[PDB]
Amino acid sequence: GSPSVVDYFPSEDFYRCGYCKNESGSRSNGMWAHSMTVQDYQDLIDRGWRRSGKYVYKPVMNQTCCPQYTIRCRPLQFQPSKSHKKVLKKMLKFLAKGKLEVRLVPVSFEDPEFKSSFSQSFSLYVKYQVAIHQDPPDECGKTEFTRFLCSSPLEAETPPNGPDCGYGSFHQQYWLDGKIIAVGVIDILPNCVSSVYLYYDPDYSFLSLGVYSALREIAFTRQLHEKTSQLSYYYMGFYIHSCPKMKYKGQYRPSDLLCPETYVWVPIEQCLPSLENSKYCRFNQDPEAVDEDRSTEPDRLQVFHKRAIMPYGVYKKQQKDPSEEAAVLQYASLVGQKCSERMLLFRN
Amino acid sequence: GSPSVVDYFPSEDFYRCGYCKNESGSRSNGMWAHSMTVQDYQDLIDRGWRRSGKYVYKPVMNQTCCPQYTIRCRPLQFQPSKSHKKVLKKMLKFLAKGKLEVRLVPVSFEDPEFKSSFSQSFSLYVKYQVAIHQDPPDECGKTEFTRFLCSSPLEAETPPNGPDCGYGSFHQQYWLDGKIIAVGVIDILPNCVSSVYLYYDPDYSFLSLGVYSALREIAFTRQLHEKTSQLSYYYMGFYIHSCPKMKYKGQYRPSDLLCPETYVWVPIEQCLPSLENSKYCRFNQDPEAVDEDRSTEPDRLQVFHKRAIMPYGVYKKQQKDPSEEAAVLQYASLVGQKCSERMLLFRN
Ligand SMILES: [Zn+2]
Ligand SMILES: [Zn+2]
Repeated sequence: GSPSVVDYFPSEDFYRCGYCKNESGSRSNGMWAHSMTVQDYQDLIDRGWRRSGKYVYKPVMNQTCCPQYTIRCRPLQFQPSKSHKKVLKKMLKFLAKGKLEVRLVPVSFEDPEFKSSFSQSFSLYVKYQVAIHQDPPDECGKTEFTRFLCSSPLEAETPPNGPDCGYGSFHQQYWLDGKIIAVGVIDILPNCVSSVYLYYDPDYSFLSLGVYSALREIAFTRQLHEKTSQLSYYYMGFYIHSCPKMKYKGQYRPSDLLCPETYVWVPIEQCLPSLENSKYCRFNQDPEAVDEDRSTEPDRLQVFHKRAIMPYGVYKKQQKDPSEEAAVLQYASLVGQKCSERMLLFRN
Repeated sequence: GSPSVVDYFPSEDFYRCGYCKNESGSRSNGMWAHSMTVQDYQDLIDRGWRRSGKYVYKPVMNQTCCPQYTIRCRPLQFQPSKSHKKVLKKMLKFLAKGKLEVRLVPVSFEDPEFKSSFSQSFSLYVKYQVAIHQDPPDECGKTEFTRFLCSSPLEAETPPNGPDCGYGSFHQQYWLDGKIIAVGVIDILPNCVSSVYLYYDPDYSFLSLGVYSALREIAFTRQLHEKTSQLSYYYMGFYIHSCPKMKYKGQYRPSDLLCPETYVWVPIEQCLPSLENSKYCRFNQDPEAVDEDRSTEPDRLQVFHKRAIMPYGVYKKQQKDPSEEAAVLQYASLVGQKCSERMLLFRN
């Protein structure tokens, strides 16, 4: 195997929230992931981390104006609702003769398949940005698309016990008669399947492709569950109770929601009254439930310093700046004890 | 093509050099190259830049205790010295009376050839570091071999006029009876060929592969010149007159050195009786001469900010504090006006 190398950024500056529309909105603690394994990424996102390419970030739930909660669902036990069934029936009628292929494209410029459909994917992304979000065209260039949907620091390891496609980062493309109409970004992990971004052709806006893509990914995860027993979950990115655009993810039930402090999954029905009561609130059904993976031995952290893999306590003697030390300490609390000893904090 | 993206970070503290063994006379500037093209990297190295893997650094010539001047060979009119011919004849006798091959491999984990040979190359690097540089095994590892010799920020640009092997970072492996005895990390660029690093089997130090690998790289550059007229130069990294270890590169003639204050190539015959009196001097016979590629209009600097590629003028208008703008100005001056307009400063 290959170790995980990441770099931590304090990121003490506010950012404009894309949901609450505030200058001092989305606040998060960030890091620049150089190369991490899929298991490390899964363990991190189990703690609330979110991927935006090679840059990962954990939102500050205690300070963000619009708290974001990771929500997962169980494709094997999932039961579609009336709206989902109607959307599926409408799509099936549309896909009939009176046609569509789902393609998995790994995120790698060396892959000829990725380069063959790069132009179509970029055009679809531009159309989605200028139609749905109405963003200016100059803000939707090639660099914006690449740095946010094509820079995957996840190692594409393919263990024999895992799926035939393998872990890593992939794109689901919906080819309609040889033409791409919808592209979604999925991260395949041993435990779950994470979702980051999804876009589609605005012209087919009457089919509600945002729900059909989710149903297709649920079916794909359920099919993958036949091979891997540990792969029985599918993340829904983030959930905000004060944003109706993304609040429809709560309609997908049965589902589980990740607690902001205990890092455990609770039923969605139990936390919905808490979510509607206040924007941010610890669930904590019992006051004696602490995180199991919370960092308690920072010396176990592995650091790539002086061109050497050293324990945090061993390399601390060589290091001199104390403030950076604090930046490491919080980093540990944001990654857990297990990830601390498996990820290299590059400082050479 | 995709524009190069870099992130420059100024350094206000000195480092410890391996030549003068001083920790207060090795100041340098650096930038993380997330993704760069060869057309920009050749200009950068012509400006006096080198990369320690994915991190491109430029020494401060007027302040460093051990100046490092870039040296450029001329394979077009290169006449091997008597010592080099004697070494070639001696090693020919070794290979005849007691079957070396050269394999060129790109630098990327996706290549099966690179992945297959990653184990033997790692062991060879460990042996070279332990025996030659006296580096303990704690100061080496897979990450050390990866983040210093396997991190290639050069895009695989392969224009039809270029070499069939393409541009970018590459490894030349000297296979001997199926054994990896020497590896040289180099860069193939439209203007010249660089030499990132070199290591070899200590047990074969009797053959003195340090000069033979450089001779082979010169021959490879000359062979590349046959089809590519623009490619007519070859670099040997930095040349330190004080350090004997880096002095053996001066045995190759004809060759040129780069003036720190002029960025023009001047013959070594006109520079050898200059370093004997001092370590930092003007390597130009025209006092009334300045670099024609210096920073002229900083406002044309491309910045990838707020998911938008914008000129430096609007980016500066958006910002308010001018104190940190000096670092951007220093970066633009170091890379020059030509490189600034074709490079994106990732400081969003
Ligand atoms: Zn917000
Ligand atoms: Zn020095």
